[PDB]
Amino acid sequence: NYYDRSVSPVEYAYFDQSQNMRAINWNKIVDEKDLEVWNRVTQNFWLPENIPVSNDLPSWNELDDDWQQLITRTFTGLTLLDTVQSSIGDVAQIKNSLTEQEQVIYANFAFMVGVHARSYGTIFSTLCTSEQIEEAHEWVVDNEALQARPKALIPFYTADDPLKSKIAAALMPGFLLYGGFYLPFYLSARGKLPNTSDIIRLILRDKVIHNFYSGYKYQLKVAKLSPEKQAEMKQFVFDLLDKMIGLEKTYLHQLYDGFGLADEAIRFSLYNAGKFLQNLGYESPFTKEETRIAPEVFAQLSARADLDEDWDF
Amino acid sequence: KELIVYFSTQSNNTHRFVQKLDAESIRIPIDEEERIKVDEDYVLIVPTYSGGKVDAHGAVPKQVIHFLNDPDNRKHCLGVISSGNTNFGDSFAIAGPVISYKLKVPLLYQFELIGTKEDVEEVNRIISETFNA
Ligand SMILES: Cc1cc2c(cc1C)N(C[C@H](O)[C@H](O)[C@H](O)COP(=O)(O)O)c1[nH]c(=O)[nH]c(=O)c1N2
Ligand SMILES: [Ca+2]
Ligand SMILES: [Cu+]
Repeated sequence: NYYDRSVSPVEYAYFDQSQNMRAINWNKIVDEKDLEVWNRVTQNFWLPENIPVSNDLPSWNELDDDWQQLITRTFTGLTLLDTVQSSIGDVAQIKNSLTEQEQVIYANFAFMVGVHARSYGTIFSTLCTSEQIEEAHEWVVDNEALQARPKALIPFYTADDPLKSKIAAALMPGFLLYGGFYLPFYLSARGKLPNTSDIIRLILRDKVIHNFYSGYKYQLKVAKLSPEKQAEMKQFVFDLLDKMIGLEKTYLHQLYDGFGLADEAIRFSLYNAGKFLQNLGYESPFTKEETRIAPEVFAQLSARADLDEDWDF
Repeated sequence: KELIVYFSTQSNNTHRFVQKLDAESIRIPIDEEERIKVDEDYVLIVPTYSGGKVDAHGAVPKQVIHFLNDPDNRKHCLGVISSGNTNFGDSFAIAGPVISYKLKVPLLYQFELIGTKEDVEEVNRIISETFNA
């Protein structure tokens, strides 16, 4: 079998030049889950120009300078995390792939997280002044609590432990942005920036699959390790999540200072921390009480929270 | 005679939830060449795979449709529990409502991924009451 006596180009490039290279085979697929994920993320392609954000201008103009600044700062903070994941995190995953299709899926992830970062620019172009935009960039660069979070993850991407790299790649879409995503849903629950909330929902439709996929590939690798090494990796996941929850809480108390949103934003964060653990195959230790947010805000995430011709009847 | 019929893809999220439940379970095969015959009453537990497109097409996994298409299997369904992820918004766990509509059976519960302690305790209780009443 050609496959068992050849390597993918990215394996050849970085790990093993002792074998000839095989072209990707989309006709004989090792893992059908890869085709599942590829079809959905490519079929779910979108650009922020698709959304008429200009229709948010009325509700935006009703917000005072403090709330407009909060939104610009929050979204510039999320832009940073998407820039990290697009330019470093997702592309770093390609060479650590279990399958050929996984390599191409992570190239799609890197591109689409790039579109996420770009979408905030589209909102700012419509709603914000040049002064509001520049101020938010200055604030992000100078906010040490904000900077601490990506500074904690980037080393795993550039280091040579692929499992730790994978956990970091899952934690970014799985947890780290949800404290920020709280704000648009809080506002759209009050009928403010409804079109902005449509962009956030398109972003989440991608990030949910990104977290799932990274968590799925993490589980396949760790399953092959000894019970001792599996316990070692579980220990590392909880230790890292503890650190990241600590850094996120510190940041959110600074971001939402004087607005009174930090507490609910942190509960929404911990809800998603619970789902991150589940996507890695670990039980969530968080209480339904610890993770509860107001129903009117949760309804903005999912109203459901409250056909194929193969059907024969 | 407490029984679960469930579907789970290769990710095995629904499989792991169902194995935490007290009731006996039977898995609908992933392989589309394979089918099962069930002649006892069951609660159906399935994940959603529409993918948040704006659209209930592919919401119910094809293997679950194939299973329910057999009227002998169909007639034994007491109710449907669906799973997914709230990040899919309007498409969250919509396999349940779709099945609930098609079979004219109650949507008993909705949960996420491998489920929490609370989900296990609730689904155990709901499955008990479903087979009594
Ligand atoms: C491609 C794709 C598409 C979807 C999903 C996932 C993936 C990978 N999932 C989430 C999914 O139902 C969830 O992860 C389940 O826990 C998976 O169960 P199994 O692991 O297959 O048993 C999902 N969830 C939801 O509520 N609505 C949906 O439309 C979809 N669609
Ligand atoms: Ca564009
Ligand atoms: Cu992502």
